[PDB]
Amino acid sequence: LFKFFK
Amino acid sequence: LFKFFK
Amino acid sequence: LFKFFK
Amino acid sequence: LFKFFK
Amino acid sequence: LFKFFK
Amino acid sequence: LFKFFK
Amino acid sequence: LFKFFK
Amino acid sequence: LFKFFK
Amino acid sequence: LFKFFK
Amino acid sequence: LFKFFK
Amino acid sequence: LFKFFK
Amino acid sequence: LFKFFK
Amino acid sequence: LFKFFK
Amino acid sequence: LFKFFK
Amino acid sequence: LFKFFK
Amino acid sequence: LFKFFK
Amino acid sequence: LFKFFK
Amino acid sequence: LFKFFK
Amino acid sequence: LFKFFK
Amino acid sequence: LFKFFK
Amino acid sequence: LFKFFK
Amino acid sequence: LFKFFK
Amino acid sequence: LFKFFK
Amino acid sequence: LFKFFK
Amino acid sequence: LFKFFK
Amino acid sequence: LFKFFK
Amino acid sequence: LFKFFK
Amino acid sequence: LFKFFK
Amino acid sequence: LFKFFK
Amino acid sequence: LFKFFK
Amino acid sequence: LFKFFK
Amino acid sequence: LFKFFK
Amino acid sequence: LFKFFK
Amino acid sequence: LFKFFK
Amino acid sequence: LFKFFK
Amino acid sequence: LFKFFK
Amino acid sequence: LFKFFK
Amino acid sequence: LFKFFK
Amino acid sequence: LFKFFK
Amino acid sequence: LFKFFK
Amino acid sequence: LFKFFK
Amino acid sequence: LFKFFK
Amino acid sequence: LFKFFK
Amino acid sequence: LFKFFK
Amino acid sequence: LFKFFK
Amino acid sequence: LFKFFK
Amino acid sequence: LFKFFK
Amino acid sequence: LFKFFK
Amino acid sequence: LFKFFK
Amino acid sequence: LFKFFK
Amino acid sequence: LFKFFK
Amino acid sequence: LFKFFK
Amino acid sequence: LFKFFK
Amino acid sequence: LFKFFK
Ligand SMILES: [Cl-]
Ligand SMILES: [Cl-]
Ligand SMILES: [Cl-]
Ligand SMILES: [Cl-]
Ligand SMILES: [Cl-]
Ligand SMILES: [Cl-]
Ligand SMILES: [Cl-]
Ligand SMILES: [Cl-]
Ligand SMILES: [Cl-]
Ligand SMILES: [Cl-]
Ligand SMILES: [Cl-]
Ligand SMILES: [Cl-]
Ligand SMILES: [Cl-]
Ligand SMILES: [Cl-]
Ligand SMILES: [Cl-]
Ligand SMILES: [Cl-]
Ligand SMILES: [Cl-]
Ligand SMILES: [Cl-]
Ligand SMILES: [Cl-]
Ligand SMILES: [Cl-]
Ligand SMILES: [Cl-]
Ligand SMILES: [Cl-]
Ligand SMILES: [Cl-]
Ligand SMILES: [Cl-]
Ligand SMILES: [Cl-]
Ligand SMILES: [Cl-]
Ligand SMILES: [Cl-]
Ligand SMILES: [Cl-]
Ligand SMILES: [Cl-]
Ligand SMILES: [Cl-]
Ligand SMILES: [Cl-]
Ligand SMILES: [Cl-]
Ligand SMILES: [Cl-]
Ligand SMILES: [Cl-]
Ligand SMILES: [Cl-]
Ligand SMILES: [Cl-]
Ligand SMILES: [Cl-]
Ligand SMILES: [Cl-]
Ligand SMILES: [Cl-]
Ligand SMILES: [Cl-]
Ligand SMILES: [Cl-]
Ligand SMILES: [Cl-]
Ligand SMILES: [Cl-]
Ligand SMILES: [Cl-]
Ligand SMILES: [Cl-]
Ligand SMILES: [Cl-]
Ligand SMILES: [Cl-]
Ligand SMILES: [Cl-]
Ligand SMILES: [Cl-]
Ligand SMILES: [Cl-]
Ligand SMILES: [Cl-]
Ligand SMILES: [Cl-]
Ligand SMILES: [Cl-]
Repeated sequence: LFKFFK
Repeated sequence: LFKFFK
Repeated sequence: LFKFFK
Repeated sequence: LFKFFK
Repeated sequence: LFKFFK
Repeated sequence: LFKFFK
Repeated sequence: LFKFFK
Repeated sequence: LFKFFK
Repeated sequence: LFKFFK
Repeated sequence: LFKFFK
Repeated sequence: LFKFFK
Repeated sequence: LFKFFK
Repeated sequence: LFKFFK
Repeated sequence: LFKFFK
Repeated sequence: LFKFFK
Repeated sequence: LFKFFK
Repeated sequence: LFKFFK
Repeated sequence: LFKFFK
Repeated sequence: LFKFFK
Repeated sequence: LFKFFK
Repeated sequence: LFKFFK
Repeated sequence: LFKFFK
Repeated sequence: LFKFFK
Repeated sequence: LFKFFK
Repeated sequence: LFKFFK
Repeated sequence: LFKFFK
Repeated sequence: LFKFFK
Repeated sequence: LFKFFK
Repeated sequence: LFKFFK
Repeated sequence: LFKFFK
Repeated sequence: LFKFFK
Repeated sequence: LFKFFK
Repeated sequence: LFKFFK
Repeated sequence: LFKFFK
Repeated sequence: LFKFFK
Repeated sequence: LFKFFK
Repeated sequence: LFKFFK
Repeated sequence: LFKFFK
Repeated sequence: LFKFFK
Repeated sequence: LFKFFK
Repeated sequence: LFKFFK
Repeated sequence: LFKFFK
Repeated sequence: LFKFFK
Repeated sequence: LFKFFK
Repeated sequence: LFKFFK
Repeated sequence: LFKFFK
Repeated sequence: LFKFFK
Repeated sequence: LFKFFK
Repeated sequence: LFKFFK
Repeated sequence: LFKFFK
Repeated sequence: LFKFFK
Repeated sequence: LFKFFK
Repeated sequence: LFKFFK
Repeated sequence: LFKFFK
């Protein structure tokens, strides 16, 4: 799993 | 699964 | 499945 | 597990 | 385990 | 175990 | 065990 | 055991 | 045992 | 109820 | 009820 | 209830 | 209750 | 209760 | 109760 | 009770 | 009770 | 009771 | 009075 | 009075 | 009065 | 009066 | 009166 | 009156 | 009156 | 009156 | 009156 | 003079 | 003079 | 003169 | 003159 | 003149 | 003249 | 003139 | 003139 | 003139 | 030369 | 030359 | 030359 | 030359 | 030459 | 030459 | 030459 | 030459 | 030459 | 190949 | 290859 | 390779 | 290799 | 190799 | 090798 | 080798 | 070898 | 060898 948030 | 949101 | 929305 | 936050 | 905080 | 604090 | 404090 | 204090 | 105090 | 707006 | 507007 | 706003 | 704001 | 602020 | 501030 | 301040 | 100050 | 001061 | 424009 | 603009 | 701007 | 700014 | 700034 | 600054 | 400074 | 300085 | 200095 | 464009 | 742009 | 930009 | 920037 | 910077 | 810096 | 430094 | 240093 | 040193 | 696009 | 993009 | 970006 | 970045 | 960084 | 660092 | 360090 | 150290 | 030490 | 979409 | 997205 | 993201 | 992050 | 972090 | 930390 | 610590 | 401590 | 202590 990969999550990216900005 | 891939999701992209902006 | 592919969905694109703008 | 890797988490990065700034 | 490694944790870094600043 | 290693801990560093400043 | 090693501890350093200043 | 070694202790140093100043 | 060694102790030093000043 | 569901509402979506953009 | 369903409404769609664009 | 769920609300999302950006 | 959960609230998230950025 | 949990609150986080930065 | 736990509080952390920096 | 525990308090830490620096 | 324990207090430490420097 | 124990007190230490320097 | 109601006005709607898009 | 209510006004909404996006 | 309420105003919201983003 | 309440004002919030970020 | 309450003011908060960061 | 209370003021806090860091 | 109470003042604290570090 | 109480004053403390270090 | 009490004064302490070191 | 008034001009409006969208 | 007034100008508005988004 | 007033200017606002975001 | 007033200027505000963030 | 007043200037504030952070 | 007043200047404050931290 | 007053100057304070720490 | 007053000067204080520690 | 007064001078104090330790 | 002038070009405008939206 | 002038270019503007948003 | 002038360039502005946000 | 002038450059500004934040 | 002048450089400022924070 | 002048340099300032904190 | 002048140097200051703390 | 002048040097000061504490 | 002058030297002072304590 | 060139593609443009808005 | 060049890609641009906003 | 060059990548730019904001 | 050069990487810049803020 | 050069690394800079703040 | 050079390392600097504060 | 040179090391400096305060 | 040189060592200095205070 | 030289040693100095106070
Ligand atoms: Cl990515
Ligand atoms: Cl993509
Ligand atoms: Cl597509
Ligand atoms: Cl990373
Ligand atoms: Cl690291
Ligand atoms: Cl380390
Ligand atoms: Cl060490
Ligand atoms: Cl030692
Ligand atoms: Cl010894
Ligand atoms: Cl939907
Ligand atoms: Cl969602
Ligand atoms: Cl979330
Ligand atoms: Cl969290
Ligand atoms: Cl924690
Ligand atoms: Cl702790
Ligand atoms: Cl302790
Ligand atoms: Cl002890
Ligand atoms: Cl309608
Ligand atoms: Cl509405
Ligand atoms: Cl709202
Ligand atoms: Cl709010
Ligand atoms: Cl608050
Ligand atoms: Cl508080
Ligand atoms: Cl306190
Ligand atoms: Cl006290
Ligand atoms: Cl006492
Ligand atoms: Cl109109
Ligand atoms: Cl308007
Ligand atoms: Cl406005
Ligand atoms: Cl304002
Ligand atoms: Cl202010
Ligand atoms: Cl102030
Ligand atoms: Cl003061
Ligand atoms: Cl004083
Ligand atoms: Cl005195
Ligand atoms: Cl035009
Ligand atoms: Cl323009
Ligand atoms: Cl401009
Ligand atoms: Cl500027
Ligand atoms: Cl400046
Ligand atoms: Cl300066
Ligand atoms: Cl100085
Ligand atoms: Cl001096
Ligand atoms: Cl002297
Ligand atoms: Cl084109
Ligand atoms: Cl382009
Ligand atoms: Cl670029
Ligand atoms: Cl760069
Ligand atoms: Cl650099
Ligand atoms: Cl350096
Ligand atoms: Cl040095
Ligand atoms: Cl030396
Ligand atoms: Cl000597």
